[PDB]
Amino acid sequence: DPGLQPGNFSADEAGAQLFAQSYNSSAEQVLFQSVAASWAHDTNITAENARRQEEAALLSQEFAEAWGQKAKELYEPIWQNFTDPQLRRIIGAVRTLGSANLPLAKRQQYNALLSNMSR
Ligand SMILES: *[C@@H]1O[C@H](CO[C@@H]2O[C@@H](C)[C@@H](O)[C@@H](O)[C@@H]2O)[C@@H](O[C@@H]2O[C@H](CO)[C@@H](O[C@@H]3O[C@H](CO)[C@@H](O)[C@H](O)[C@@H]3O)[C@H](O)[C@H]2NC(C)=O)[C@H](O)[C@H]1NC(C)=O
Ligand SMILES: *[C@@H]1O[C@H](CO)[C@@H](O)[C@H](O)[C@H]1NC(C)=O
Repeated sequence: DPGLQPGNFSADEAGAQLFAQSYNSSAEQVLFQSVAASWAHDTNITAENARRQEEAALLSQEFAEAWGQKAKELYEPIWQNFTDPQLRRIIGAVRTLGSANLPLAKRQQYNALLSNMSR
């Protein structure tokens, strides 16, 4: 999936600018499909759309996982010094991977814990 895989960037601030300029481009399609699935679950019948919403959430999560992982791997040492609040905040938001940092078994346990809690 081209949306799932980010591009090739450098470690400089201009590379970070290209990074943050492609992030919105991917976010357009992925967030659009996510909001469309949520709308279908909400504005229409709840049946035959819950699995659509679930798969949309899964693909959005994979998008964020890959893009944030690349963000961290490239700009962990230079995340602080950027001399511009906009891209600094963009990199700060993308860097935070949430629960994605956990290994496979730990992440599965965490998600199943959340599901059991809500249920
Ligand atoms: C909570 O979730 C479990 C599944 O477990 C999930 O993964 C774990 C690694 C933890 O992170 C959990 O928090 C996480 O939710 C639901 O599945 C239930 O699991 C049990 C244990 O495996 C199943 O077997 C039971 O085991 C013993 C005997 O071996 C007896 O208690 C029962 O007779 C039963 O066999 C159980 O069938 C299974 N239930 C399902 C699949 O419906 C669990 O329902 C859910 N809620 C609670 C209250 O635990
Ligand atoms: C960017 O770097 C990655 C590092 O694995 C490499 O695989 C990829 O081909 C590079 N992209 C381009 C367009 O050269």
